[PDB]
Amino acid sequence: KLQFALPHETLYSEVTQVNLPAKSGRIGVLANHVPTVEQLLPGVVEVMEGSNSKKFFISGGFATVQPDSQLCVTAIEAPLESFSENIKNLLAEAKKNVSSSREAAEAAIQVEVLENLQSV
Amino acid sequence: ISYAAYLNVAAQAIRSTELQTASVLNRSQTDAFYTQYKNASEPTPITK
Amino acid sequence: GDRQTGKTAVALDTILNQKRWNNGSDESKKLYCVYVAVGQKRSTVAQLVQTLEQHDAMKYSIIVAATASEAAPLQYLAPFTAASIGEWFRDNGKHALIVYDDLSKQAVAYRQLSLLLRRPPGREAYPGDVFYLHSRLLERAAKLSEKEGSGSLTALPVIETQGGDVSAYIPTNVISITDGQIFLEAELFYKGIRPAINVGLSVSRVGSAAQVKALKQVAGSLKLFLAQYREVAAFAQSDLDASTKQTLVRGERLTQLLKQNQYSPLATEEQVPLIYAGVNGHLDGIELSRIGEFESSFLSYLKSNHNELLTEIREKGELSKELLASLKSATESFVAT
Amino acid sequence: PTNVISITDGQIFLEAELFYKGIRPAINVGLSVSRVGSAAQVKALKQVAGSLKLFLAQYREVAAFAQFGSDLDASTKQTLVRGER
Amino acid sequence: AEYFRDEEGQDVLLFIDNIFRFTQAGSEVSALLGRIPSAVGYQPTLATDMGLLQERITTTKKGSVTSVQAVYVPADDLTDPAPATTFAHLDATTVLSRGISELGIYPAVDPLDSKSRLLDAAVVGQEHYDVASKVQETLQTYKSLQDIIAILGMDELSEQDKLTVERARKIQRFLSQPFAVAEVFTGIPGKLVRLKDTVASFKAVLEGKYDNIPEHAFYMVGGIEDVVAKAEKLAA
Amino acid sequence: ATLKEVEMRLKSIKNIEKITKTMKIVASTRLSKAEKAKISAKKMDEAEQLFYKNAETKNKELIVAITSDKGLCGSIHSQLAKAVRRHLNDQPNADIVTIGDKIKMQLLRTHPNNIKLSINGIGKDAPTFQESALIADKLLSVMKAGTYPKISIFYNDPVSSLSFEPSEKPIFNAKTIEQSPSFGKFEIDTDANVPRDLFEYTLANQMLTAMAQGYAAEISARRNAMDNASKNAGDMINRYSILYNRTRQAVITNELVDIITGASS
Repeated sequence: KLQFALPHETLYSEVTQVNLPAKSGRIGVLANHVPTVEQLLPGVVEVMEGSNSKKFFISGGFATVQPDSQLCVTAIEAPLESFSENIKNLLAEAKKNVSSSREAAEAAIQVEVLENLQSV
Repeated sequence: ISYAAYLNVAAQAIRSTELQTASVLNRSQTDAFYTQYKNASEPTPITK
Repeated sequence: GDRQTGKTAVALDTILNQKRWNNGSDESKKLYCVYVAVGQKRSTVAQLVQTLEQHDAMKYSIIVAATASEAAPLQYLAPFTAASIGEWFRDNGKHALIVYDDLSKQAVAYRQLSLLLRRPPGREAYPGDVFYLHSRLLERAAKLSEKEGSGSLTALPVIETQGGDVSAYIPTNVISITDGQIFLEAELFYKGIRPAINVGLSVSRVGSAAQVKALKQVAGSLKLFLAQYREVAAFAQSDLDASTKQTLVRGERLTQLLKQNQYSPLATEEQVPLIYAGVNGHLDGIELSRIGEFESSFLSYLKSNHNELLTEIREKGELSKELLASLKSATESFVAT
Repeated sequence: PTNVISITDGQIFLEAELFYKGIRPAINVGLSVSRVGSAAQVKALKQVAGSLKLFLAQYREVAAFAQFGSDLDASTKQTLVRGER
Repeated sequence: AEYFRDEEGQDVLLFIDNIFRFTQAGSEVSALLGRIPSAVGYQPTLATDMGLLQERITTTKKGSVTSVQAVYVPADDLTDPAPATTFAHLDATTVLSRGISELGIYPAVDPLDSKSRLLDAAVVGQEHYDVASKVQETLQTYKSLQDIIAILGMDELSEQDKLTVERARKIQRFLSQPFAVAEVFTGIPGKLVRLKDTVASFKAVLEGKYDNIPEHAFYMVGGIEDVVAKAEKLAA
Repeated sequence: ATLKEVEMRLKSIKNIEKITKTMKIVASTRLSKAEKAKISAKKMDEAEQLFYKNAETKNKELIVAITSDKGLCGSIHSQLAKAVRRHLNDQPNADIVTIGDKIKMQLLRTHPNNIKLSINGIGKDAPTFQESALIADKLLSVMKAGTYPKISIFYNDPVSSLSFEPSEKPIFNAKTIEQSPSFGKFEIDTDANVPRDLFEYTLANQMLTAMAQGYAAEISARRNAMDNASKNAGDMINRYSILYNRTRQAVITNELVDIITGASS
């Protein structure tokens, strides 16, 4: 099972295998998994409920197997349209502008998002 | 910087596509302000 | 109803439809109308006459005229005089319709008379025996017994409500005397809903006893729907219950359906199919703007497809399960186009 | 009063409530008229008081909203602030 | 007027002022005649006296006379029997309202409070009628919405509603026609706008063709040509 | 007059009745969105609460409170103020974050040695992640909130769509995680500074939910108040109407007497 939640929606909150991008590298969870907290990073996430796998672009969150083996994943918003080139063009310009222009965290995000986008 | 501010900035940056849900566009666009206060006394308010 | 809302227009529409029935052989179907134009300026009545002539209605119509100039004794005796004309028809066993328009101006003439004879003026400075006057006139409108050769003098008095006050002394009295009232609503008139009838403040006591059976069947529902629509009127201020939102849609389409452009009557055989459609919610789906287009088209569509049905419906005057079945189907076919 | 109103070429309604409100004299300026109007008004004073009426008229509408005592349209609060003065 | 209508044969344009003064006068001499004045002190013979005057004014085959009769409605109460009695006898009523006057609009008529007998659809022409139904709705929408704009706020209303309001505000100030006889009451000259020209110019506004022209660029100016000119003038 | 002054005041009452009726209907419309947000949010929140609970949820102090810029939210503004007022007797020197103008006025009254941060532009907007994040970002740096033992947030739990209960809950410090020991029944090494990240993350995750809960109660109160107003105005309508009717009769009588006297003479 998986609980993958959003503030305004819920994505999965008996998901068989989840492949997660974590502050522990990448983590895979299937059923009972070791009882962890790993921060879900800004991510391209694959969630498989059964063998069927769905691929998500997420603006990060937190990932937590509970000690009752409930994978509470909480995330706060984002597809495949998001990947579609138009984002790359805009992001290229925006990344450049941020380069010239807390600024560290922002610039890190422009690059990070460029990676995060490529992951889709 | 706040971890969720980092995540937030990431959500905003991902919109640099915009071809997605209305709730997102509202969730990422806020004209809201904030008013600093001190002990009553008001340090100037500034846009959030 | 309220002054100059074309009160006379609402009345005149009835007279025009009486042409259809007038053409018809039965002399109960020949209502020989009498319009009693009281205090109405001669130019206005000339227009009335001209319009009547345009619609070739002057040959069952009678116009008793006491115009604005015409003296208060003439005005006073004018409905009484008119009633006597009606008596010949009534006595002959025929039916006829006398429209006293407006008894409010009759009242003023009596006020003038009473004051000139220095008899004390009653409540609201309208003479005390105004109740007596109006009552004497208004019970001459009567459907005689079959030994008295089943005849009648139908009447439809018109009362002008100065501020819309039915609380006004002459309206209150008259309301008590009469057997039903139809109260046109000024707001509806302003909102271009003509007829402008205030459905709640309109009642007929005889009512459905004197209703075509076909029309009764297919418009019992209409009364209940409109009742809900009235409550759900205020629900037009939105997230609404699905039932409420459906009611609102169904109700709005109905309100438009009951619009009938002034000075154009309709045939009963064409009233009944349209209301049936609305009852079956066929019209609910049809867009509000396209209701109008739908109506005339539907009537022609019906006329082409089955004027056998229309004539059958007309002549039977009842709607049989077979006819209503066919009608639901017919409506579906029309709805598709 | 009806008779006189017809006869006269102005009406200068006063308002008692406004007297208490502290306009003393309190002229009920909405009902205060000079029927034929202005032609005996100082030229300077014609120029200056040109929009005094407009502001006040807007103020009357604005005041109705203001006494509903809800959060106000910014435009209405320009009126409100000026109007009070 | 009768001599002109009849004997000179010509058409006339009668003008009478102020017929409430005629009512007051008649009320007084009724009382003096000992004929006890009826409701709200108004003579019992008011109706018939009105009738004689009014019937006398008409379109005969000898001539045609267009009376324009001023009436003073005491304390703006038209439920009062004297204005109300006159209200019936007159062909083409108009009600002048203070609020609209105060808004600066000249004329001061509240157009949702004006009803002329000629308004029948084919009579005034289908286009004219349809336009006039639309104008009435547009202005009526602004008035109905005025309460919502007022308390709930302007912007909470629909975009469609807001556009109708914007058009109504433009139209409202497109009612403002500076008057030639208010070159002394405003200084600004008149505008004599042809009937066809008015139908066309109002139609255009409704179509939203000149929603790129300010509300105030309709204010105190004439027709479409003027509206554009004042848009340019303000722009300059 | 009597007749006219009755009528004008009665007209005022009529117009008010109508506005409060109108507002009440519109409030029902708004309420649906507020509640909808709150469901999904609350589901998310419970998952976070699973971490704190299972971890052991063992945690001056901070006070955060929420009530919109907007008024006519019934007595949300002052009922929340009342439950605050009690806890400003439990700490008269608490550092206050006021989320929206209405709560700001009331709390400012209760102790003005507290107010440090307040947030404008709240009421108009329905709860949103952008806001929660930004409020969070300024909060850590400015208020040093985690340093003060215990954080508590006040909001209105939307008990029923006819009720509102002012409620508070405790936002958990980095300390809560730290010395709660069944935090060890979750596993991370030092590869993430999970207190320094998660605290920041849960600042928003809880706050956004609190706001959603509040917003639903706020709109619910607005509906309730506006409904009761329509009723109160109605009662007054009836009272002045009866007076109007009597006054009408009196005018008729006074006029009638004049006529009688005239006829008599």
